[PDB]
Amino acid sequence: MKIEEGKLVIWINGDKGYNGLAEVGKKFEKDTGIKVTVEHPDKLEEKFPQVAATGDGPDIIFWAHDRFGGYAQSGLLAEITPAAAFQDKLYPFTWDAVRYNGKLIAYPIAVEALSLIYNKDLLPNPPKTWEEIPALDKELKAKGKSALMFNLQEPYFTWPLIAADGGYAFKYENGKYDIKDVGVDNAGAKAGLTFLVDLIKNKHMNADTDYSIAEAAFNKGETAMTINGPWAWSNIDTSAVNYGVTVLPTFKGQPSKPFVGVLSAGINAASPNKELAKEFLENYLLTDEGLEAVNKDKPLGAVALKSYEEELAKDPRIAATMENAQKGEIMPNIPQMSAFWYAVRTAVINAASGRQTVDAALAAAQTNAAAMSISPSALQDLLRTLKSPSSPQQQQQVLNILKSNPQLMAAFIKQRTAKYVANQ
Amino acid sequence: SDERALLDQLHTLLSNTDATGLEEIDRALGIPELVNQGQAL
Ligand SMILES: OC[C@H]1O[C@H](O[C@H]2[C@H](O)[C@@H](O)[C@@H](O)O[C@@H]2CO)[C@H](O)[C@@H](O)[C@@H]1O
Ligand SMILES: [Zn+2]
Ligand SMILES: [Zn+2]
Repeated sequence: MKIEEGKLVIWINGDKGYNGLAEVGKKFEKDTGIKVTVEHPDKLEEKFPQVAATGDGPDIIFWAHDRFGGYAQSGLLAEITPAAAFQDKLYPFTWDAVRYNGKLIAYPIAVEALSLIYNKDLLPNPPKTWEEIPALDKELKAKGKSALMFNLQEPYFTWPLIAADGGYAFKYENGKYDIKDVGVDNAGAKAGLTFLVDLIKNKHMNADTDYSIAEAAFNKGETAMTINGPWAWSNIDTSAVNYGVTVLPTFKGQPSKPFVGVLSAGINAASPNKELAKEFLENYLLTDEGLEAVNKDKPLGAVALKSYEEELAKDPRIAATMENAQKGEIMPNIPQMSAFWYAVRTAVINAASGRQTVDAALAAAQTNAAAMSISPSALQDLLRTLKSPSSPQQQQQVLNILKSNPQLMAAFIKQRTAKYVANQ
Repeated sequence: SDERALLDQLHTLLSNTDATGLEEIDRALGIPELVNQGQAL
């Protein structure tokens, strides 16, 4: 039903250090008397557009910026209007990642890029290229260990190899991402996914290795390398593995190009606490103290706040993160990114498991890179707009909805005319 | 079948709420005018 008025519900992904974020919520609570609740649901990036479509869910949603355009296209986020004095606190390229159709739709938090993590004790010199990993594995498998384990179930982790020699999502032409030009099944992406599949066929990796298996194997010293982001550093720190964070290996002499994500905090368009959330994000979280509380839980990476990024400039692991980010590409925020990730996830899974050939999986993924009817129905927008704070712009949304849907216009007339005779 | 479950929620939303936002929508739709036609003929 109604989002609670007078408090803040926050949704953030389970690997992002929600406990540190909750600590800044408790400081917000002691300073204001407003309770802040941080939750971490499973399949968060899918649950939010489903519940917010009817005007439900959290006041603040945390995720990488690539999902937010589809959220904004479906009318699920409120426009972000920060002062010029606050826009100058964050780097402009972080603001660009959350700008959609000209309007800011989220607050940037931190910049995330995948890096090569390696055990310095097992591998004093990590490989510079993807090509030398098979020989490194047969050398390490002779002593029971293994070379590299990373999550193969999410295409986010295998995308750097796919894009390294020519793979891309949508081409950028004149400030507009070309929905028509998709580079999912070109020769560069074909050779990248083939190298990953070949290393499974040669038993250098298992097709079913996921996030938990890969992370535990590295933290237990079972594999010499892994591929992950900054949020994984603190779990490695408590494992006492002498690790290093360095540039990702090259493929065909080309640097692997990870998809750069900017962690961002959106505001629900149906939330009655839009002013409280702006106060929370600008004056409490986007501070040196606020980011330090989150970063100490799970590291953020290259934060958007200039002041704390200066304090965090001297980290070699953050320098390696920016290097891989500079070699990678910023993620598009267009609504079609939802269908892009779905298509590539199916191809990587159907090519790694042995189910389809690399060319058949990518060709099918090239076709499916288009969003299909994941837009709210005419019955949900009304419920969402009616469950949203009242304004002349919200009331006009209700009218244009009814004027285009007769049987909803009919239901509204019959239910309100009966109400109008209750008070005569 | 969730469309009916939302039609159940839209129904109970309109019958219990009486906020002035919906009042503006009632008047903009001419609902008070259509009811005043019923109370004569
Ligand atoms: O794999 C598809 C997935 O990639 C990205 O998700 C990342 C996220 O950005 C990171 O912060 C971290 O949580 O790892 C995730 C992958 O498991 C995109 O952000 C997401 O939209 C996309 O579905
Ligand atoms: Zn609801
Ligand atoms: Zn959880």
